[PDB]
Amino acid sequence: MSGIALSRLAQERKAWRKDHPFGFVAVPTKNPDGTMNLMNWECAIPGKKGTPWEGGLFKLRMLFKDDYPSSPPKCKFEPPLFHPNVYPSGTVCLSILEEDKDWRPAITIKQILLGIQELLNEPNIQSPAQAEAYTIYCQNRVEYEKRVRAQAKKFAP
Amino acid sequence: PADVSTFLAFPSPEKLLRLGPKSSVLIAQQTDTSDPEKVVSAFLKVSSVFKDEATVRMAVQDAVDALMQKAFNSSSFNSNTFLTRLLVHMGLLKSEDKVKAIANLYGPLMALNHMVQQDYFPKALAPLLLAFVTKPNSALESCSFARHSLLQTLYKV
Repeated sequence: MSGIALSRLAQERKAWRKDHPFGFVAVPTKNPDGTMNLMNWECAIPGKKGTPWEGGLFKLRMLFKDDYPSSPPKCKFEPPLFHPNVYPSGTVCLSILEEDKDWRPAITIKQILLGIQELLNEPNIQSPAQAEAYTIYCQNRVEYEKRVRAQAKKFAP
Repeated sequence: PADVSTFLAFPSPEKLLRLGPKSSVLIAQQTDTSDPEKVVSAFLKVSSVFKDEATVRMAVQDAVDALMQKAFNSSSFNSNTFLTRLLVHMGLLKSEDKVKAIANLYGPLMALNHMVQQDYFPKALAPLLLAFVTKPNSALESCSFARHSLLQTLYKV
C-alpha cells in the first residue's frame, strides 16, 4: 500500500535527474529482480567549499516509509560520521526531517540534502545526537575542527 | 528479608537496607552486566533511593560501586554505550527510541558524584559527563545542589 509514496518518488527521481546541485548524488537502489527500489536511495553529499568538510564526499542512505510523504525520510550516514547532530547509528537530525516539526510535503530531496550539507559545518549545538562530537566541539573547538578535517580527507573521492 | 528483583521493581531506601549487609554484592551479582541498558537501569533504580543519611548513603554508594566495578572491568563492556544510555535515561541527551526519563535526578547525580571518584571509573568518560551535566536542562536546574556538587567533583577528575 505504498502506491502514493511510489508515485511521488518516481517524480522526485525524474526531477533530481533533470536538475540537482553539482557533486551531489541521489539514486534509488535496486531490487534483486533488477527493478528500482524507490523506497531506498543511496546518496552522497559533498563537503562545502571553504569549510573543514571540503573535499569529502559523505555517503548516506535515504529510507522512505510506506506513508511517505506524510512522514519524512530517514537519513543515515554510512558509515556514521563524527558530527554533533549525527547519532552513532548514522541517523542525521534536522527540523525538516521531523514529522512533528518542520517536515511538510513542500520539502524536496534537494532541500534535504542541501539542508544536511549546511548542517555539516553549522551544527545545532543545542540539540546534539551524540555525546562524543558535542563534547569535543564545546571543549576544544580547534581539536574538533582537526577531527573534522581528518574525516573529510578520509572520505575524499 | 528482601530480594533484588523486588527491590528493582519498587525501589525504596528501606528495601535496599532489607537486602542485607551484602546488598552491594547482590545487586551486582543479580544484574546482567553484559547489557549496558540493564546496567543503566540498575544504576538508576539503586540511585533513586539515595538519601543524605548515613546508612542509606553507604548502601547506595556500595551498590553503585559493586555494580559499576563489575560492569566496567569487563573488557567487552562498552563504557561509551553505558554513558550514552545513562544520559538518555536521565533526559539529558535525545535518542531515536522512546524512553521514560526519570523525574528526579537528585539520587542519580549524588550516585555519579561518588562513582567518578572510584578507581574503576574510566576517566575518559568524565569530559562527556561534564558536558551534559553543565548543558542547560530544567531537570538539572531543579537539583542545583547535587548538580553543582557533581560538577565540582568532575573538575577534579
